[PDB]
Order: sequence, then structure tokens, then C-alpha cells
Amino acid sequence: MENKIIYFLCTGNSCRSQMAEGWAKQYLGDEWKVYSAGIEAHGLNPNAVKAMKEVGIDISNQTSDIIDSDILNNADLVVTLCGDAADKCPMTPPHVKREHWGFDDPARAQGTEEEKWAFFQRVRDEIGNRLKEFAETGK
Repeated sequence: MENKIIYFLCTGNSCRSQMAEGWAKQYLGDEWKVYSAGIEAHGLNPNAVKAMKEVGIDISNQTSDIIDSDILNNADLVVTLCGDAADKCPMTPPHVKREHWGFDDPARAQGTEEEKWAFFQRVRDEIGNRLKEFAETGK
């Protein structure tokens, strides 16, 4: 069914929004519809898939898109997963609200492969924590 809409938004859909969507489906429920947008997209990032799938959250079925004001303006909520992304809110009437975080893009983490992967693990854990707080606190 449908009852609310939550629309993730980041500087690239491909990474942060895709993972936030997978955690939100666990922490929320059918009382909401959960999708992702971004300033841009490139694809369902293999990191976003494997990071969620290692938690048992098979986001392989998801897809990326760039922002569409036609869903944004109807959402109960828009979640601007990084502050530089929050500029890209073309219309959020009183039917909508916004939330804000500061997540750097995990696919660009670097130092060594294990440091890049560790950064993937940190970002999923914090995004999952974010949805846990949002769900529990009703922020």
C-alpha cells in the first residue's frame, strides 16, 4: 500500500541514497514508500549493494535516478544525506518536510582497499543508526 513517501537525496544517488533506502525499509514499513534521488546518478553502485547485502539487506533490486521535483513535492519527507546536496530542493511545500546530515561519498574513500572498505562499513553503520534514530525518535 502507500500512506507516506520518504525521498532520499544526496550529491550522488548511487551510494548514500541507495544504502539509506535499504536501511529505511528495515527500520520503517509499508506505512511509507521509500525511494532515492540525487543531484546526479551513475548506477546502483556495487559498493551500495555489497555493503547492504553483507547485512542481509539485498538492495540489488533497487535502481538510481537523478532528482525529480514531481516526487520531492509530494513526499512526506526529503532526507538531504549531505549538506552540499540540501541546496537541490526545488520544491518542498508544507505537504513535505526536510531533514539534513553530512555523509561524504564512500566510493571515493581511499588510503588502501581495506581503508576504503572500512569507510563503506562506517557509512552504512551511521546511515543505519540514522534511520534507527529517525524511526525511534520520530524526528
